[PDB]
Amino acid sequence: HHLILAPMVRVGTLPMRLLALDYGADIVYCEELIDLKMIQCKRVVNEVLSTVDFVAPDDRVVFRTCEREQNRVVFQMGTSDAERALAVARLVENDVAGIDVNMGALLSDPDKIEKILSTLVKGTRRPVTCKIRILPSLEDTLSLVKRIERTGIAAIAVHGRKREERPQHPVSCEVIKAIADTLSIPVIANGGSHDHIQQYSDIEDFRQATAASSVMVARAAMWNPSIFLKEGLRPLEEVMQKYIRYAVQYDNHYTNTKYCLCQMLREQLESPQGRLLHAAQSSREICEAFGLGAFYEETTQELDAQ
Ligand SMILES: Cc1cc2nc3c(=O)[nH]c(=O)nc-3n(C[C@H](O)[C@H](O)[C@H](O)COP(=O)(O)O)c2cc1C
Ligand SMILES: [Cl-]
Repeated sequence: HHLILAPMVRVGTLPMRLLALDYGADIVYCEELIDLKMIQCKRVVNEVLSTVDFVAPDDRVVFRTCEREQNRVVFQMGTSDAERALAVARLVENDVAGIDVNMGALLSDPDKIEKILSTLVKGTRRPVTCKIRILPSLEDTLSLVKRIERTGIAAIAVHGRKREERPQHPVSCEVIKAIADTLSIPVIANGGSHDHIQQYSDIEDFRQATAASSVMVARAAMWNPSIFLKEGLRPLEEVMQKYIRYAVQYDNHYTNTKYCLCQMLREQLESPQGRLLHAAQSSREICEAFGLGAFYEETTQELDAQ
């Protein structure tokens, strides 16, 4: 039945994840974080923002989660070592609701994949998932997914495109169905934005077009997070202010906030609001551009009071 926010570098930081939950996503994946950064990290409870932060040696917050999403956030790591991957899982397993391993390079070596994943399943008590592209040959694709399954992972997400297949090329619902059918564990359909998904109801269509257990949406949610809302799309302005509010409440860095709003604006980047956003050099300026200066001064004061 599940609507899932797909993992997305830069986009899937905490504000977007909360925003996606508000509009009706059941599960939110975070951006890919690399094991080699995460293993340098320290877990720190931030009583000011009421978040759990994981901080790097240069004092940067690498990953930030919070109570509202603790039963729904899936942590995705990029990794090519089973011992390193377990170490990262151990660091976060208490503050997250699942561990995902990216595979779209790693996809080449099935042995390494098998090692990493079984180490995680035996290693943590959270549902281990993974996300793959499809192989150029269907026989191999089917072989791959079956090896991956017996490692005891909770589910698998299939981006129905082959490595080095450009996004313009249609997603192959047919292979995702093949996969979904063969395996005993849930399959998560992925790859259907723009082509199949422009409106909420399109998601269940895609579910059926692929026989999958659920649907994982990226670009469509990046363009308008209210794509998870069954009642229909919200006006982009309303969504963007909602986004900014979260971003200010959780002290998001303004370059990240700006990046996400640009992905939302797109064509409308040439409106005066868009030009103001492009030009912003701080969160204050981002809020000004959307009539949220009041909100910014008010929320900043409560936060800087520790
Ligand atoms: C901005 C952006 C960043 C992405 N970052 C990641 C990432 O960190 N991890 C990942 O597994 N896939 C990443 N993806 C790919 C998506 O998760 C997904 O495979 C694909 O976009 C699904 O197709 P769809 O957009 O049609 O739903 C990214 C996609 C976009 C648009
Ligand atoms: Cl309305």
